[PDB]
Amino acid sequence: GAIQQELKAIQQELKAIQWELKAIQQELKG
Amino acid sequence: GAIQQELKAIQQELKAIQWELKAIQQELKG
Amino acid sequence: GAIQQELKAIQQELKAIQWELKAIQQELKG
Amino acid sequence: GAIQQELKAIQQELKAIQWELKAIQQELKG
Repeated sequence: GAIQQELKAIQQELKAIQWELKAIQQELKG
Repeated sequence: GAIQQELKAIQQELKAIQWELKAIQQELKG
Repeated sequence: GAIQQELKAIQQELKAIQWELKAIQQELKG
Repeated sequence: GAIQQELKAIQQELKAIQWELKAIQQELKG
């Protein structure tokens, strides 16, 4: 059952990474 | 179930990140 | 084994992401 | 146990990705 929470933590970290990549692209593209 | 739902979400986030990386590389090259 | 195999697939994608980030770094550094 | 070992490895790769992003962000600042 605890696997769900470990996996969710991975997904949350990846979501934050995606926003950092969007910030980089906005600096280049904006 | 809950585990499979998180694995799906992780895989979706990975695809989104890879899309952003491709877009950044395109912007930097061109 | 099913969950382990999905985690190995995730690890493979994370490796690809790292190589793309290293390419972006070299684009900017050089 | 094997699943937990794969999760540990994923965390190692996520930390590496975070540091690659830090290097890119710093390049963009100068």
